[PDB]
Amino acid sequence: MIQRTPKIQVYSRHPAENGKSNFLNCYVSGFHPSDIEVDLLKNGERIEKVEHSDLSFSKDWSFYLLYYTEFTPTEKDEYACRVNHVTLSQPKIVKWDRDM
Amino acid sequence: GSHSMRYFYTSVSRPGRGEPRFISVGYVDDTQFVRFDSDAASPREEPRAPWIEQEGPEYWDRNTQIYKAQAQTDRESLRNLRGYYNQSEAGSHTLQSMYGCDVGPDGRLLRGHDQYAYDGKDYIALNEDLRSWTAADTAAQITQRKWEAAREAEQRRAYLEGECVEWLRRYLENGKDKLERADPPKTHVTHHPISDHEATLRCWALGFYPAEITLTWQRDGEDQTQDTELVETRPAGDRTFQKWAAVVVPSGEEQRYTCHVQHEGLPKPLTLRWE
Amino acid sequence: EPRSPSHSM
Ligand SMILES: OC[C@H]1O[C@@](CO)(O[C@H]2O[C@H](CO)[C@@H](O)[C@H](O)[C@H]2O)[C@@H](O)[C@@H]1O
Repeated sequence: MIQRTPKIQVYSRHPAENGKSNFLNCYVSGFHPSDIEVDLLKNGERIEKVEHSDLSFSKDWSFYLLYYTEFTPTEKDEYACRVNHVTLSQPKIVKWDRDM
Repeated sequence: GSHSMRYFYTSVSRPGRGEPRFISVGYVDDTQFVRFDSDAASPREEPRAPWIEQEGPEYWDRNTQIYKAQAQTDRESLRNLRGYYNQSEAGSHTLQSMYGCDVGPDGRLLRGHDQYAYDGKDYIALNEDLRSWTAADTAAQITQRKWEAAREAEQRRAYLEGECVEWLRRYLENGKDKLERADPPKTHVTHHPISDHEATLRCWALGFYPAEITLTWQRDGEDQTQDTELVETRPAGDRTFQKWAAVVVPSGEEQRYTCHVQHEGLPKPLTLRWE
Repeated sequence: EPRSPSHSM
């Protein structure tokens, strides 16, 4: 069976400014098969109300999904995305950096 | 301009846990406009773009019945496929389908597509002539012979030349500027010291549609291709896209670097700098 | 609008 490892990017919908409402995104793409677990973390803890886009795929048949939640960034709060997939030997955690 | 419509189906078997999960999504260019999920409470086609909402109840009802029938067909295909490949009846497998039309500015069909992948590998595809199939292996030749005897290619051709084109034309008329007129990127350059001797210049493109874009850094007008970090284009979540490109430069040399942005929505290519 | 269902594979 084809396995492809997910690419992950974590980022905000708009440039972050502390105290201003925004969306936090975790974009997982380039993966196969489709079974995948994605959590958004705030200070290491799973964020509860997280939505995701409808499963779709690219010309090479690899899948992509956007996981997202409304948030208000601060100076202190740390955010990240945690991804589990058959191709990953442990969960991959990617930290949100407002400059990327 | 030129436009496309595409439907993407994914069926995933789960033997022992019931019927396969079927998900479909529809796109006009880079805009998703409909979805269906067989695992929803009361599965039906649902709108995912504002401009499709105006379609009447007969539209949603007809498409819902199509997806319910297609899910059952995909379930039978998954059963047939594991038989063709002599695979275990315990395992989970994936069948993906992609089809649609590419049209020119006049709304005429340029190219039709109807193709399939099994476990992430190309399986069978309708040729450009819309009349013949290409099979990837001897399993797929079984499917090919079945579909040749059933005149399946004619059924696909009829859709791709007829309904696909006609409905795409209609979505474009309804979509208007959201689909016909590109939204150029909002752009800016940021600067991040790494040390006393080096800094990162990062060129940002935000809020653009469609997704196709080129970002390049130049030093005195020479492309810095081998030294630029470029992220993959990514969705903002509001139907627009984002990308950035970065270069690390010597402190005090920033004025030598310019970022060049090409996008359909821009009157002309942009040259940006740290300012 | 989607295409009407295929024959099975
Ligand atoms: O993960 C938090 C959760 O773990 C518990 C034990 O079930 O406590 C641990 O974490 C606390 C918070 O950091 C510590 O104060 C404590 O020492 C540690 O055992 C729960 O109390 C807590 O909700």
